[PDB]
Amino acid sequence: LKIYGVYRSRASRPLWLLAELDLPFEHVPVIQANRVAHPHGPEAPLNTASAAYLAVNPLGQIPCLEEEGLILTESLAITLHIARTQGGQLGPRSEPEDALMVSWSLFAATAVEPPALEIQLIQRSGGGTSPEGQAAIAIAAERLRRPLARLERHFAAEDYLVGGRFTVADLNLAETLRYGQAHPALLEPFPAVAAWLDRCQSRPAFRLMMERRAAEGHHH
Amino acid sequence: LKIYGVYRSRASRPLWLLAELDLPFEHVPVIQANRVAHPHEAPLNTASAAYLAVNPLGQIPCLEEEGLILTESLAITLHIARTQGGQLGPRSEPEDALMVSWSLFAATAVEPPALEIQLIQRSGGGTSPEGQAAIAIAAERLRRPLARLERHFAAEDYLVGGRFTVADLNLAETLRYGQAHPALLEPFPAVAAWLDRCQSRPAFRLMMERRAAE
Amino acid sequence: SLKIYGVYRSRASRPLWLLAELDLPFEHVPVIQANRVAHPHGPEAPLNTASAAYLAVNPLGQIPCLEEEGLILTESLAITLHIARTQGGQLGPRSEPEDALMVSWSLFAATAVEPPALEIQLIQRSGGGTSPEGQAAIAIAAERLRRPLARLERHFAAEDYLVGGRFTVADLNLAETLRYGQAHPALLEPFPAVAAWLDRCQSRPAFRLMMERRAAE
Amino acid sequence: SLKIYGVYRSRASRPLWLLAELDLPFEHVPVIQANRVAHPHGPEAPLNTASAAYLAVNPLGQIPCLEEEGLILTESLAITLHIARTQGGQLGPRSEPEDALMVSWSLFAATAVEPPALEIQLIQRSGGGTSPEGQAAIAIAAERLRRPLARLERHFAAEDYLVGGRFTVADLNLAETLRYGQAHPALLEPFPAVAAWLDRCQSRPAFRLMMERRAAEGHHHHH
Ligand SMILES: N[C@@H](CCC(=O)N[C@@H](CS)C(=O)NCC(=O)O)C(=O)O
Ligand SMILES: N[C@@H](CCC(=O)N[C@@H](CS)C(=O)NCC(=O)O)C(=O)O
Ligand SMILES: N[C@@H](CCC(=O)N[C@@H](CS)C(=O)NCC(=O)O)C(=O)O
Ligand SMILES: N[C@@H](CCC(=O)N[C@@H](CS)C(=O)NCC(=O)O)C(=O)O
Repeated sequence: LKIYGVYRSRASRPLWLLAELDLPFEHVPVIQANRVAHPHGPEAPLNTASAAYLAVNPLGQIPCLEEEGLILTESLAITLHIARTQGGQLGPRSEPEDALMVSWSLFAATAVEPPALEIQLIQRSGGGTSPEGQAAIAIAAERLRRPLARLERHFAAEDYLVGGRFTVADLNLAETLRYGQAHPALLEPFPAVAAWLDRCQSRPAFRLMMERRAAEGHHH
Repeated sequence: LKIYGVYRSRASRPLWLLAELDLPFEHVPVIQANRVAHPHEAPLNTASAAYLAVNPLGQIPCLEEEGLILTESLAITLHIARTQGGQLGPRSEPEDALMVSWSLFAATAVEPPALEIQLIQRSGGGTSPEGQAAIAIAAERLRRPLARLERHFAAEDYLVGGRFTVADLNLAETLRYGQAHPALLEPFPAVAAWLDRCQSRPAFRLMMERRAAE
Repeated sequence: SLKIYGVYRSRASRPLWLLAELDLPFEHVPVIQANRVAHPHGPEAPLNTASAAYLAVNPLGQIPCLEEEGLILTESLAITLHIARTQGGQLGPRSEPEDALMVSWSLFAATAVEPPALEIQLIQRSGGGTSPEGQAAIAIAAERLRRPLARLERHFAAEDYLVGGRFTVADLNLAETLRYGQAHPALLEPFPAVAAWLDRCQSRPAFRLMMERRAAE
Repeated sequence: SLKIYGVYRSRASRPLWLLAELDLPFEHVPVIQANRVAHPHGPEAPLNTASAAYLAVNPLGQIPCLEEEGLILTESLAITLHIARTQGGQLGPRSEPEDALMVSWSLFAATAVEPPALEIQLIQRSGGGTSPEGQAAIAIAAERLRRPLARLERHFAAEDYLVGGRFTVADLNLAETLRYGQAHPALLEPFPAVAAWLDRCQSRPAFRLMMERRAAEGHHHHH
């Protein structure tokens, strides 16, 4: 089992999951090409533009999973696969539970990640220091209103997405939401959602993943 | 087995699959609220309290089947294909994994740009010079994923297992959004050939005929 | 002397209307929008905004355009102001201050009114605006017009025209930019004073004459 | 007396720049955008676009606005032309034809350049390509500016200024609308003559001074 991608990327999803498990694996750090001066260079560290990596993931993105006879792209698919084959109770007990996890993951990828990622970039870019950046964050937050309200309703009676227990479905949704976490007002209207995200991030494996992510070298 | 949503929506994905499997089901034609003069009498729509009781998110499609309410068009198709799809579903966990992967790729890399092309074409200034420029830009967002598909289809006729599966169906539908753009697939003959293999299927034609009559 | 480029079914309608009001002799050179022509460069293609012969007059490739000896003037609202001011009649400014006012109202028309109104016409032009989705798109544009229209409502509740209490090129310019969204029936329902003003402008013989010729193309 | 409403950090920069060129005495009345004030109708709110007292001057609630004896004039580009014509000397029109050209160039600036350029400015202020929609919006705006810029490149291939071979309010007006998209990378790469023209207008002492004022503008509260 090999996982390609640095902690400071969507590879954080499968890395967090593996941290939840007592499973050895090979971590192949691959950096985003834009963070490397001469990515094509014969002496450049393995990155998303490296020919050697494109032979693994033709799309040139991280993360990517490679096992004996299987190459899998898409962070949320990678985690679901790992959870169902190596994750024990973090994986689905039945096909309907698996379907629910796939559904929550697609919900996370299509309804939550885009607007949340937008908030993250406005913030990191420094754009949030202008009235325009602030207005833009509010517009992105409005795109998240329906998804967040639906989640608030769900967490009114449940502590987790599926089966009354933390599963890869929570991990997957929590990671997409992490992008918009830096905006204080985002979860203010949604206490139950904030409590759930706090519940997921208080886990030892998350803290460990985040500490490893912090210790990772930065590249611009 | 109940499917909520009109043919003229993402419900077309599970509707196409149900046609492929010739499976009986109860179709509940919920329409997008923005297509109704006054959603709040009006036809059952995404803003109807009666529908929000089914899917609080207020979107179609939605599947309901003996103790299971499932949303997300691409998840519904995989679920139906795995439980009653035969060869259209996965033959192993790894195939299932690949199908889920291709679906997320379809939803995150293909659908957003493809949807933008459609939205521009149906807009007031869609056939204007600005419109044509916007579509070309939206189309550029698809170069990376399309080129990647071109490389895959250069060796295989289908996404998984060398046979048509719910994986191809899912991707094929996300791409249909930008199909109205004439030059979209000119640079990608392999993708065009694959898409034609999917849309030449009787079930696809049947779904589109039902969509036209709607 | 005066040559006006552009068909009636375009912004050339503004100077054409004014010329009808003034009854001034001029040469009307029919130039149609390229997108309305098949092979804009064919030997039998009509003179259009993409024609090399026209780009020689207006490099920007747009209509209308005014051409006098020693002056090529683009921008429909500038053309009307120039024609009216030089003719020196009551449709033009009586002083520099009235001229400034007319220029201001013209920029107001060009920036606050034309964009949203044009948007409404385009929506109607496409398959339809009558559809719930089209109506919603039109409502969005009508909302961009609320502040401008409300301000016009306040102005017309005290005056019958924009400047000097008389019909001038300023009224003509504004009326033409607002005509784009006029097809949406409800557009001026909340603004009775504006609708009354628009009626006074469109009731003029010269306006009706311009429209008749427009319908003929 | 001549009153100019609006802060430097707004389109009031247009008449303020012109006024700096002429060194003409006038009363600057600071009026800030309402979205920059917590409680625009509050007792301690600075005069703003939502203030009832300002709406009495300009019903549209926008800056800048000019007020002279018996004249209230809105629209930044009409304001500059009016000042130029009445007290600008050579910065104003020498004849009716020149005046017509200045009005025409101002309308071209307001309709062909300002909208797309502003779109670029707003997206840049918010962070740039912070989403697929943002990158696209910038690319669309840049494409909308292609014809206008190319038309300008042709004009500046033989002239150093828009009208009369000298700096006039026409240049000032167009330059301010283009300033919005100035930072976009390579926007003017294909248009060196346009770029040199903008540099020509912006290297003037009055422009630099206006920008210095714009950068330092603010209210002092003694504590
Ligand atoms: N939808 C994918 C997206 C993966 C992705 O875009 N990854 C980024 C880093 S978070 C990347 O590899 N970008 C660098 C590049 O495209 O060159 C997934 O969730 O796995
Ligand atoms: N990611 C979802 C999106 C579903 C969706 O956005 N559906 C649209 C119709 S195609 C809708 O119900 N919108 C109507 C509304 O929000 O009122 C899926 O793929 O199922
Ligand atoms: N702001 C200008 C705009 C002129 C304009 O865009 N005209 C259109 C016709 S109404 C045109 O010539 N477009 C055809 C083309 O660009 O090829 C004015 O008001 O004169
Ligand atoms: N077309 C006008 C537009 C003026 C305008 O929209 N100004 C902005 C500030 S640059 C404004 O006052 N908006 C703030 C508001 O409406 O509250 C002109 O050029 O004078």
